[PDB]
Amino acid sequence: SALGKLQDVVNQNAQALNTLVKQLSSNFGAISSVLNDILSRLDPPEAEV
Amino acid sequence: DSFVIRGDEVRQIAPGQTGKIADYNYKLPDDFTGCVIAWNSNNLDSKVG
Repeated sequence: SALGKLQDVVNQNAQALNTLVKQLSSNFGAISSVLNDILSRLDPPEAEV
Repeated sequence: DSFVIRGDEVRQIAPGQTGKIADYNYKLPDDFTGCVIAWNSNNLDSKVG
């Protein structure tokens, strides 16, 4: 437990990167969280919406 | 631009629209600006035969 100072930095960096990566699987109000499905399921005028 | 089409195809004349006439006859840019004018012509463009 002597090296908590250096472990905290690594933990913070890893956790921030993990949160950034996990933010990709969110709808944000859209129908689907993957844009490949959106582009292959609707016409452009609402695909862009 | 002037032409004559069917009654059900008046909706197809718009940016980002799909259809037989929309794809193979007349296509509008997605960034189209202007106005669209249409009127029925049974008294001029209709024949009993």
